[PDB]
Amino acid sequence: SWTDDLPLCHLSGVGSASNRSYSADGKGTESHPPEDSWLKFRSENNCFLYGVFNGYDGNRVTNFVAQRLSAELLLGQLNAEHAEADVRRVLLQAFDVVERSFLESIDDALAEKASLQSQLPEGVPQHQLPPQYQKILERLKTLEREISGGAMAVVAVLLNNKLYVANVGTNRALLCKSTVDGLQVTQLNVDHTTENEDELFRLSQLGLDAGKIKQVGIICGQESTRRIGDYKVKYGYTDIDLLSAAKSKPIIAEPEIHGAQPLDGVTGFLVLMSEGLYKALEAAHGPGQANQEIAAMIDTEFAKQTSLDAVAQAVVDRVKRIHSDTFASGGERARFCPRHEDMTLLVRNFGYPLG
Repeated sequence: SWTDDLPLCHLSGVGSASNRSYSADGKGTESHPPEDSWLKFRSENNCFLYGVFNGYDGNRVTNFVAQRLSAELLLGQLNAEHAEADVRRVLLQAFDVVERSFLESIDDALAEKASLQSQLPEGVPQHQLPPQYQKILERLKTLEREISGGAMAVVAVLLNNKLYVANVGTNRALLCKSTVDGLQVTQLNVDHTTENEDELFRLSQLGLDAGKIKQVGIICGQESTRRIGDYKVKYGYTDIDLLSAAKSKPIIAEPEIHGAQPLDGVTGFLVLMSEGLYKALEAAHGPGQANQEIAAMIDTEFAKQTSLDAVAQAVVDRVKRIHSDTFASGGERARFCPRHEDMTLLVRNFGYPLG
């Protein structure tokens, strides 16, 4: 890739771990291929790009997004002179192009799929479909993998000490400021879910019954109400009860862009993390505990570790043992930790002391 080619940011570190399901007769785990990803890039005249992505239904979309977002932001589209309004524009455009070009990229395969299904008798067994139809089924399996996938993303750009955050979904960005009273933690973006009132509003404005969706709180295995890709919800929502009423795409790919944070004289760090990381902590420790806890865990590791990568990885490791132990013991919460998802934690340092 042309991504694999240039400047990594030395002021950031990443830690990660793959999804895991704990074995029934406990001693061993199971994992599906990981679907998280990230990026930490520094381009000319000091503008930085960081992102953490959470995919589902394969990792093709998370890679497509990482790759394309880069292409749309690090080849000159940016330069610290633009000022908020412009940078927001550029971010909004980069996300639009990523979504559109992604949908365009699977159009052919979609048509070929329709054409193959047309040749297949419907509602007939995985098996017991004359072997004559097997070559078709296979080709359909191959296309399904090509077209499948969705991804949530949280991206942050650093344009001349001003920090911008673009978010689509439920990954999170936390600004951890070291003061004199301790560490102040503020989540820069908002989780796009049924619990998000503004998202619930948007959804009702489309003709969906907010009441029922708010109650179920999850749309086809995913909580995020904003996602990139996923042909299933972008095109077949009318065919999904919970959304069947939408008069417009209920799940959108538009990013919510946040403020513009000044970083002159601030000391601390930025955290970008995937949904699997915090959902594992809260599954072990309970509702709403994650931001504070993770920031503290990171604070702690900052004193021991010798790299930002070790810092981030130590925290990820800590969260999985907490989760693993919780399941392993059996005191209530165990029922909540039968498995966990991919975890990614990127830390961008802002003068905070490192061991």
